[PDB]
Amino acid sequence: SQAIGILELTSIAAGMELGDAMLKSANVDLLVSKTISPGKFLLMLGGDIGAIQQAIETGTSQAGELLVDSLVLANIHPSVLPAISGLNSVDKRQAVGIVETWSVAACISAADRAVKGSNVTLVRVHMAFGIGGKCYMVVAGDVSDVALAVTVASSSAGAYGLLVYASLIPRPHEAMWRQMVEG
Amino acid sequence: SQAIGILELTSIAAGMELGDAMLKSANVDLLVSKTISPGKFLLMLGGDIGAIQQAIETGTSQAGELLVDSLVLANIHPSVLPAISGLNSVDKRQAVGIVETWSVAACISAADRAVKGSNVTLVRVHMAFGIGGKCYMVVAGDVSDVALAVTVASSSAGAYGLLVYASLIPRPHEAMWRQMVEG
Amino acid sequence: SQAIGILELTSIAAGMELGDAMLKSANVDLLVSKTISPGKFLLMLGGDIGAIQQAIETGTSQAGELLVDSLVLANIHPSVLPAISGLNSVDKRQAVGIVETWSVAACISAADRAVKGSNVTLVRVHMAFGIGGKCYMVVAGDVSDVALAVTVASSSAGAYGLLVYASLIPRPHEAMWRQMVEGL
Amino acid sequence: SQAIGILELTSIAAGMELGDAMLKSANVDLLVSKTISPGKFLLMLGGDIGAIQQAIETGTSQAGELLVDSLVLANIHPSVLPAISGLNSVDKRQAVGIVETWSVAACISAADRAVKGSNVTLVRVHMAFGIGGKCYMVVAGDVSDVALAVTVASSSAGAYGLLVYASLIPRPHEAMWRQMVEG
Amino acid sequence: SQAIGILELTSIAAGMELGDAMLKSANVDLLVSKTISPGKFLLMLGGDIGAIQQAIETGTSQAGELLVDSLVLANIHPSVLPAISGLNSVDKRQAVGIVETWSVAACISAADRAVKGSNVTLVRVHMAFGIGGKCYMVVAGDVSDVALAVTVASSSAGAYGLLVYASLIPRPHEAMWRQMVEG
Amino acid sequence: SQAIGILELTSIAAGMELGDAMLKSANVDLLVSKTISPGKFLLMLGGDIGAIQQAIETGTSQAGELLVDSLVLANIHPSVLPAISGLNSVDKRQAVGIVETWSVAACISAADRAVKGSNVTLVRVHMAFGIGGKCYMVVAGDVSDVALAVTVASSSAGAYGLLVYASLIPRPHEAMWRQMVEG
Ligand SMILES: [Cl-]
Repeated sequence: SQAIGILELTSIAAGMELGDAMLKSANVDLLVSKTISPGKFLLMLGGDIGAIQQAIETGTSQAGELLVDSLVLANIHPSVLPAISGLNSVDKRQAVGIVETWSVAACISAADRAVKGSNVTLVRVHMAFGIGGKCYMVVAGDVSDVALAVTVASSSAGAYGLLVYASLIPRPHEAMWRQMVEG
Repeated sequence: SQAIGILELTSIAAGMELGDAMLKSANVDLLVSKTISPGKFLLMLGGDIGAIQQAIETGTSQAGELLVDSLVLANIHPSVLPAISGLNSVDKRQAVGIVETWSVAACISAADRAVKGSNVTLVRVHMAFGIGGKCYMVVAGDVSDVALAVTVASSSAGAYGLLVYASLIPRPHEAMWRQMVEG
Repeated sequence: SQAIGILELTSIAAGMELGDAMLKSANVDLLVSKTISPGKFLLMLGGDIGAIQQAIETGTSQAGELLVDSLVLANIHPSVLPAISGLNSVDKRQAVGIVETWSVAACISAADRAVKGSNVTLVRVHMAFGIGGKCYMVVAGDVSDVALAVTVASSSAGAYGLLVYASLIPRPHEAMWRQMVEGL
Repeated sequence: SQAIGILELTSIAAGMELGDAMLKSANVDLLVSKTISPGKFLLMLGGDIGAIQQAIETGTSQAGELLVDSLVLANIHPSVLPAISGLNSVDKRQAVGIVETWSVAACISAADRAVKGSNVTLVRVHMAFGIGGKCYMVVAGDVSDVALAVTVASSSAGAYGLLVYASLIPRPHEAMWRQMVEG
Repeated sequence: SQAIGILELTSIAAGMELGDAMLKSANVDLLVSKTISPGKFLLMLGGDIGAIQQAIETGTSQAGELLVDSLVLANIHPSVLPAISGLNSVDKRQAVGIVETWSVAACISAADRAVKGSNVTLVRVHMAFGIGGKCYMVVAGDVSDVALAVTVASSSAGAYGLLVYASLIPRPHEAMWRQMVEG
Repeated sequence: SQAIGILELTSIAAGMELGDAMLKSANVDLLVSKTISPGKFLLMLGGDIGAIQQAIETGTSQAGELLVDSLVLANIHPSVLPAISGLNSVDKRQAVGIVETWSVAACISAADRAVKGSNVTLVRVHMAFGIGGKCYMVVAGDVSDVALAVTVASSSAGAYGLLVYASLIPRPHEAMWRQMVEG
């Protein structure tokens, strides 16, 4: 189905050039394009597996020694992609679930499992710092659906030893709602 | 309300003497009285907080250097006590939740949180070995109640860094049901 | 022919969930499903190679970092499966052979070679502790068949440096027979 | 009088073979025949001193480097033998004495002095782990006889620096009686 | 009821001055007042808890940095006090029990438990050296009472890992009786 | 019965002089008399236990500091002696068993157990190098007798932790038969 491509470089100039070349190489969407401390550059792409494998191969080969890391995550639910690049909005104040992991890969995989295994809205996937640091996914919906999504996502991250913590908030206080659902 | 008292000793002779002396107090139930590999003795008591505080106080004193550890868990839901000493029967084949922790204390606290915070049956609390080793609680009910119980118990254990793993089995196979719900 | 699947996990909760999933994934029989000290969980399956490979693949992928070890032992004699889950009953009191190894894998392979290479009854395959610990297989039959089974099993285990000891008891005493053939 | 023979081996296969050979060598009774962690095997025999010395000599010589340890305990009271292999029944619910030691040898010697030095029933001798590990003996009778047995057994074990603890329970509770007198 | 007060000082001159002040502060009896190697001074008092707590408080405050240690042992059977300062006379030649411990506190507590838990005469409590060294208590009476006293005292000391040895001598020889019962 | 004596010398001259006294003793058979690298001399003797113990005493006193090692193996089956000095003939192809050990002592003891415990022909006992190095015994007969001999010899060597490997060849290839049965 859909796939995520991650490419991390030692150079910002190379990161911008390679990001540009990957977008032209296939039908891929740019999800993340940013500098990470201490001067590394991160790119995240979303699209069909074939296009993602092609874009990541183009990027990795042209990167040479500037390549920090590259990764392809296959069979990702389509709603995961706008949750990485931004938000999937929620109307009313409903139950919120937060699953915090180490690494964006564990976070994406757990979020994928949550959307496939429940009827929640995956609101956002957030990287606090880089690809190896603290990440969290936010889900919203009916309290029962959220509890199911939180359980399924926790099992996914826990199997890899990458679960930090998970919480369920049946009806967040108005002062917390915007921070949880928007950031 | 109800309380759990835990007394662990390196002496089987002291364990049996102290277990007997604890039962001299009215309204205390000896939930567990067992030998722990390689030659430790474990006593778990249930009853009113006052009786348990008294029983454990005396037990800790009189054990002296043979005392491995002692603990009092106050405000425990009454259904947790038969789940420690045996089983609360499941009279319908429904969804099962298992939460595994390090230490019996984290397991009892998470089991207590699950019964207070959802509409599940707490089937059993199992200590694989001693009070510091692997423990797990088993819950049963509708998938949505079980998802809520597993989430609430996981948050309780995770706050102490003592969560191992948690699983939800919506429709357990014939061959696994007996082992999960009875042991 | 028949195959043995072994899955060892760091988590009891994962072990029970994965045991359930493996049973639903294919036509496999649960031979062993138990906690091993200091809190590991062990699953052993029996069935056709295809079903075993499928169940073990399902289990290993879903296990992630909870996986301690996994193994598929192909072309196993059918009588080895009930000897792992329990006992194969002994027809009449005769000679007994015991082959002790390090690891259940060396023990299963040795037991399989013994049954294929002689006319003995494979009574049981016993794990004293976990999958990497002391294991032993018990065979029964005529002295000559048992000698042949013990020799063949010892060579199998010895080739891997995993043989502890092997013994042949031609006429077991009343008091030892029950322990050797049942376990007690 | 009667004697106890102990043989500990590094191999289960050798243990079963040597156990069998010792039973054929003389008129000895098999008291214990079991695996001990981490894969050692333990044999305990009872009978006449001559038969025991013969069986243990046969076993030790054939054991070679598989021998962990061997021991012969001479002049043992006959009631000690069924207390090692199982239980001696208690004719009435009465006072109980428990003497816990390091090593089965110190425990057998203390049990033997207790039976010879007082009018108690030696209920059982329990070896929690192996031969060098924690062991305990259980005696039953009237308070005075039990006090005498516990004192005599404690002095025996204490002289060798092998006494863990000793207790006297004049009136054991129903819930403890079964565990003390049966296990 | 009755209580024992222990005050240990680094100075003999301060010991004698504080001993004098404690005797004037309350209705207390001087049980022990002696130099201990390598030049420490020991004071032991007997009396009512209130008077003992008052005398020990007076002593501890005035001792300053000269204080080695101080202790108050409450609920002491009255017969323990003359057994510390001297001897309780023995009516006739019967059985003798000796319980040897590390520390005078373990010895006093074991002696107190023995008199309360049996019909023996507590003959004497002896400190071979100082408050932390080898101590022993001597009891006398019928064999059965002595066995009970020795078991109860041994359990008290053994629970704290302070039991050296305990012995029962049913019919002491003429030549040993005087040494055991008088010193 | 029969026995083997093993004498190892630092000197070839001393070894040959001692071999001469053994050749002159009518009750002692000089089985092997040869140099071992790096210039040690080896004598192997056969005879009854009395004759051997004496030959070893004669050798140990006459050699003094030139003796590297000496060993007496008692209760050796007579067929082992020609298997040490040469071969026990076997012509027609039969099943073959090989038991390999560390040390000639473990090999002789294993070979002796094989001949006593089965109807095989012990063909030869071979030392690849010296007395502490790799050795092997070769047996021939019916497959069932060979299986029994190999099992019994393996248990003998294994008990001493000196078993390398054992093999059974039911139907040897003629090109391998000559090497196994003759060397
Ligand atoms: Cl609101």
